[PDB]
Amino acid sequence: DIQMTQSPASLSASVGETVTITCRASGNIHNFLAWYQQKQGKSPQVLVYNAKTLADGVPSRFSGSGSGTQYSLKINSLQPEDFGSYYCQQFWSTPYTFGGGTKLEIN
Amino acid sequence: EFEGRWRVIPHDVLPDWLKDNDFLLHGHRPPMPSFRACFKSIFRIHTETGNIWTHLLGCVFFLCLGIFYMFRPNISFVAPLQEKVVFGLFFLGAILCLSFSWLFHTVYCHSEGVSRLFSKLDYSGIALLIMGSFVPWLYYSFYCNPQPCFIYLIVICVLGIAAIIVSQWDMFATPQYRGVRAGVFLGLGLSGIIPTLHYVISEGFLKAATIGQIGWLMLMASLYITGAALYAARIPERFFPGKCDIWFHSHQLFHIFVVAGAFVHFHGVSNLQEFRFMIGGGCSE
Amino acid sequence: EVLLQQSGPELVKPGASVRITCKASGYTFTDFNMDWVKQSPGKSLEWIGDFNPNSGGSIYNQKFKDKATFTVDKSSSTAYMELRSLTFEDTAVYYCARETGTAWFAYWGQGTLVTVSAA
Ligand SMILES: CCCCCCCC/C=C/CCCCCCCC(=O)OC[C@@H](O)CO
Ligand SMILES: CCCCCCCC/C=C\CCCCCCCC(=O)OC[C@@H](O)CO
Ligand SMILES: CCCCCCCC/C=C\CCCCCCCC(=O)OC[C@@H](O)CO
Ligand SMILES: CCCCCCCC/C=C\CCCCCCCC(=O)OC[C@@H](O)CO
Ligand SMILES: CCCCCCCC/C=C\CCCCCCCC(=O)OC[C@@H](O)CO
Ligand SMILES: CCCCCCCC/C=C\CCCCCCCC(=O)O
Ligand SMILES: [Zn+2]
Repeated sequence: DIQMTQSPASLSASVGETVTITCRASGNIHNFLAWYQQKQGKSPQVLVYNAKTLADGVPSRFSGSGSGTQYSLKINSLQPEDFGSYYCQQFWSTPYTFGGGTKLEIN
Repeated sequence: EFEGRWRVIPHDVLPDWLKDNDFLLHGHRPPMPSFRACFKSIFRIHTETGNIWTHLLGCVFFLCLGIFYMFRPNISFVAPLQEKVVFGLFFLGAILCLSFSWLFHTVYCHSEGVSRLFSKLDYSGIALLIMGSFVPWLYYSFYCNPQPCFIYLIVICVLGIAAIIVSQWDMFATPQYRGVRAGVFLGLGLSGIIPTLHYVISEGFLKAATIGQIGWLMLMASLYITGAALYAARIPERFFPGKCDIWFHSHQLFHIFVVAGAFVHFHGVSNLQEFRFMIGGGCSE
Repeated sequence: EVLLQQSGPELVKPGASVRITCKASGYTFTDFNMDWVKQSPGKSLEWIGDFNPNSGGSIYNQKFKDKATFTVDKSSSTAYMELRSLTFEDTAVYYCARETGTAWFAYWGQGTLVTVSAA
């Protein structure tokens, strides 16, 4: 198994601010990482795939970075719709593992 | 192994930097930002498999041919040091061309930036194969005419370096410039018409045909035309879209044509040294 | 547009067996792999396994090998995940997600809530 660790467990930031969610892997995942956003009671939605590639429709505010075991998701200029649970996932080896999640709460 | 696993995807779901030949409908490698997964993909079936092995194998065929030629007994040469240097420059350009090609075709699906870097090396390799191939040919044709020989070497160098500088342009890699690319390299190769005409207007129509140079230069011209025509037009996948995804597509045939062309070009200049070796290095006529 | 439509919520007794439906539409079904994800109440996502509609082959997570079974109906383009011998721990939202070459999920079903209750 590859343990994906997500930090911070939760955070609350004002609108217009820049926040960074990091994610660690217990071993090299060769940039085969994806970031997903999840609104309460809704299905997850992909934001970043292949560690840095932005998904279609996703705004330029989201920025994927990292390599090897340590990865990051930076959200520039927070918007009211950015609230929700963020999850990172490795797809390098089976079983594909997810991070515990980061609860982002705009105020 | 259950590491770096992927499946072939259809053309429509590829990212824009990977979309190149719309007639190759399926069998595409997905964007994989891992050189481990990229080199591992060599052993898998996809659009690039043929492109990769034709130039991976071609690379080691020319590497062996190159080494074997340097260890030829110095008896068989008139000037064994400079004659091995002109053959060495051809083999060097031939090896670099194939190396950059199979490496580009392998790492192609890594990143948008990785493909931009290796595509520039892929185009640069072609120009190096062309410049290097001229070197032994001019050395033998204009043997007892050194002044024109050296002039044509400056000409092909300046055109070859202009081709390398133009291939570093981002718009050159775009699929809309498929015909521009074919024309740039086709023109560079066909520029041999100038020294060929000089050779025939100095040594005569009898001597150029008797030594085989005319017949040989016509076969080379045909390979240049047929290779560019295939690459630019995308034949035959244009006629059978979805049927030539893995095998016999225009790029794969053009790859085959590069190693086939380089081998018959070697055979030509190989006979030019065998002929010079019989007559000697003197200037009697 | 790609669309993964899942079956409605289930309320089952302990020991029973549920079958989640995943109607895939808007693409050639066999071109991509289908994955199944479990989301426990107030918890992170958990990968159950992947399924290949073309070969039939499916790789399960060891944790769920004895619990889930992936089956298909190529004709209707519908994937199935059958959960056997349910327990209170199995009360979770089960999603079907589609791959795109590599196992990153651009398309997700709306999720099926399986509630294991004993009343
Ligand atoms: C030019 C001479 C012939 C080339 C020989 C073939 C080379 C074979 C393998 C090359 C690369 C090995 C894998 C390179 C490392 C795995 C892929 C990667 O990008 O990983 C970086 C990680 O540390 C973080 O993500
Ligand atoms: C004796 C004559 C010389 C023979 C040896 C020549 C060795 C090959 C040298 C150059 C190859 C052509 C230029 C190739 C240049 C590669 C592309 C580049 O410029 O990359 C920079 C990146 O930032 C772009 O993304
Ligand atoms: C003596 C002739 C030898 C053969 C030369 C063949 C290469 C030149 C041919 C065409 C040059 C095109 C210049 C114009 C380039 C336009 C590109 C385009 O719109 O392409 C349409 C697509 O369907 C194909 O990509
Ligand atoms: C033999 C020694 C004396 C000869 C004097 C100089 C040679 C005669 C004058 C001009 C030669 C070139 C004339 C023709 C110039 C165009 C050559 C060419 O590329 O032709 C393409 C073909 O499709 C059509 O020919
Ligand atoms: C022994 C000769 C037997 C006959 C075959 C050779 C002569 C046939 C005559 C002309 C050849 C075809 C001329 C036309 C050459 C093709 C033009 C081309 O490649 O255009 C590029 C664009 O289409 C890209 O979109
Ligand atoms: C020894 C040299 C033999 C050369 C004959 C090979 C066939 C002709 C080669 C090049 C002419 C133009 C065709 C390809 C140009 C595009 C290449 C590319 O973009 O990768
Ligand atoms: Zn090529």
